[PDB]
Amino acid sequence: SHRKFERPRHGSLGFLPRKRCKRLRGKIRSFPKDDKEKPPHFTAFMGYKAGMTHIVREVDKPGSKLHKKEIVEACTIIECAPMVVVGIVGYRETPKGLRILSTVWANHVSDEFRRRYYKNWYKSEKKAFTKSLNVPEATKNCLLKRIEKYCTVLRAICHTQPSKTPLRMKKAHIMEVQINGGSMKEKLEFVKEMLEKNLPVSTVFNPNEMIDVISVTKGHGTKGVVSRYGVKRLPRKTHRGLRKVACIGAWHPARVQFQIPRHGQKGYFHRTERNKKIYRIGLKTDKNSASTDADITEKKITPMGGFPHYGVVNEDFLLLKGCVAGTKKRPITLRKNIVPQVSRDALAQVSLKFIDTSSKIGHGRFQTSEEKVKYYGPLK
Amino acid sequence: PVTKFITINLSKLTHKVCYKRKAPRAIKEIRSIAGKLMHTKDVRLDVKLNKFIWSKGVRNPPKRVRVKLERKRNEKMYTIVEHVMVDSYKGLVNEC
RNA sequence: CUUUUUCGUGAGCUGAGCUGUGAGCUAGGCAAUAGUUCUUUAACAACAAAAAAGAGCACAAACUGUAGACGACUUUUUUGCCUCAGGGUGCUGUAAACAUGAAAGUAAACUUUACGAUCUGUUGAGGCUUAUCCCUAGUGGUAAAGUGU
RNA sequence: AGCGUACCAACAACCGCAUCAGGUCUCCAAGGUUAACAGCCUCUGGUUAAAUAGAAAAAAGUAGGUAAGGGAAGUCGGCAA
RNA sequence: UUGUGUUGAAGCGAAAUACGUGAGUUUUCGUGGAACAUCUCCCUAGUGCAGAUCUUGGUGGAAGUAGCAACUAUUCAAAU
RNA sequence: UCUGAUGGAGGAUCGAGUUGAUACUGACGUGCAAAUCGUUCAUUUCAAUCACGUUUAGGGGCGAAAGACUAAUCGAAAAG
Repeated sequence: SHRKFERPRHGSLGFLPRKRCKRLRGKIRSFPKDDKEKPPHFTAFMGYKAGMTHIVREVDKPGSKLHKKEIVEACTIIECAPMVVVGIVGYRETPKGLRILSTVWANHVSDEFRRRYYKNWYKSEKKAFTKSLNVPEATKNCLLKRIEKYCTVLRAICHTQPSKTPLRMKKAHIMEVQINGGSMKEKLEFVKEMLEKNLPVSTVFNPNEMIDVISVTKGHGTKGVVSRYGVKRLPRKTHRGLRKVACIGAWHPARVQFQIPRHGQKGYFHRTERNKKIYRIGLKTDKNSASTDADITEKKITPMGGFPHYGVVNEDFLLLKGCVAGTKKRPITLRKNIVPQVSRDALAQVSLKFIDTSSKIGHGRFQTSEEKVKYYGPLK
Repeated sequence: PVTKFITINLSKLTHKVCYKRKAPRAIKEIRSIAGKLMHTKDVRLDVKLNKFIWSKGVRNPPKRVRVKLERKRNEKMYTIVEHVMVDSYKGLVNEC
């Protein structure tokens, strides 16, 4: 018979199966729709989750209970050393999907890039990409001309530089970033002129911009149904334990449905969150990356004692409003919004008032080590 | 056939284990560490070193120990581990 | 197959001559035979032998812990990594020792000497801090080289 | 004079089909704290043995702990704590 | 009644250009190592199994699985 | 009559042990166990508890009474 009291199901069926992700790297399922009018431009970037802090900003929301008052907001730091563009891949549409026409490489690729092709680089002869790169320029131009003539989707192979990060990993994360913009004539030259040079984050993204984040969530091994799906605990008197679903299906159908929550893997899931606002794009060069015009102090984004479980951010970074899936050191792929947003939050120009760099280990009271030593005075 | 004076941080080795296993786990970790360091399967811990490790009961072994590993010729190579009584553990590193 | 020849294409030669190939022209003679059929052994692809010509990785191991019931997964293997140490960052809360130092009071000598919870100074000291914190070409080390193709 | 006189008395020597967490009568009875032959720690005496070990350490189980704010709204019932 | 056996009987395993429609019969090879048949006719019975939660014995999948969980706890070195 | 001591009565009280077995309707339920384990609980000067010896034997016994118990067997034991 019917349920005495209805209530919504537990968990979303749209994230099934809750299995382990294939890869640690976030994979873009789809890029934003191509707009012919806009000039050619990159669409995605890669960084690493360094940690998070909080900032103070002045709200400019009229008719809100906050408005003129200053607000503390949590923000994630994603270290983004410049990516290196190394390849061009052209796609053409077929009734069977997108088909690669060919990929064209640059004349030189980093050892960091070549490491990604090896499982045992240290014992290898490192012979990858050694004799396919000295191909004559005539064939290169022929391949680009055929891509121009036939292809309709262009992507640039680009890779990260983990040597510029505190990561133990040495092999680069490589991925293709789709170029959206003018015709293929313009797309090809836009990528060719950047076929070897570094790609900084500032080229891809602007401050105060909404972006999507693609990353693999934090893993938790196998978890019970109570933690995995949020089912209600059974009463204390239950004979064979209470941390389980009581009825896992009616008599008929004489099967267990796939919609029934069960124990299994929790975390390490691929996720694509939308609408994370970039609060600041901090640069490697400047010494006031974490300073605001209302603070005028000389400090960088890394909190005293370093980002816990990550290290020091010595490169470009972006301060992302809110949280992002994944642990520290997790590679986060930032993607341009699928459709540009004209909402008030999307178009808002945030004015950062203060960025906290106190120790994230324990409860830090100081913003800088100099401030700490000045406060305590001389010691033994 | 070499002698090495090294310090073991037993805190990070027994950090996870339970009360009843802290001292035996410390002993097992010293044996394993000496074996790995000297590339010998035959590792003998001195009785005095065992006494020192157990000196505070099974609950908490010392956080750090200074040990002296020595290789001896008589499958054939083996190592002997001895306790080194030190006043302080600060500023001293691995010696050969 | 032989003769007369005509027209197109390949090798080699210098738009061009020759050889071969394909089709044809004139003339000549030259073969088929297994007893009435038992599928008309006729295709395609592959393989073996013999001749002629041209032509690296992965696992394991040690490490890691962004992972984990076990597999699996993320890493590193000599600008790295592990280790200890130093520094940072924190947590706790001021260590042991000494002090004709204090201390509610007490007793014992011809004014000092004994006992004293506790307190003070040296002492924001001492201890701990990755094992899943941060920095350091700082110390020592980084092992046998097995398996599959 | 004759008979008994070893040993276990349970922890594996008894009865429970067994080298079974069960059952099975009596006497001796230290120190500290304390009302106390209680509990907890200790000396003499005994032991460090239990039908297994090592490693890892997730779900789940079982035996426990602790939980902000509320305080029986839970439940047949304040069951359990 | 009239036969077969140490030049290998009964039994057993696999079989057969075998016979029968079929219960079966008959043969071969191997193993076996001491008895066997009579269909010439008849006499006799404790005479024919797939089952009975059948009886006795043997053996499986489950499965290298459940499990080897009370009694706080073991460690170093040596001898045999 | 009132007050303070003394005194040490009671099928008096709390409470270990002993004797039991309220609850968790806990564990276990292919158990350590054909009734156990843990916590909780009842009981301790008396109608108290224990041992050995001894009596009562089956349409009988024995029962502060539950159709209880009478050798894992009881609205008629067990053996033939």
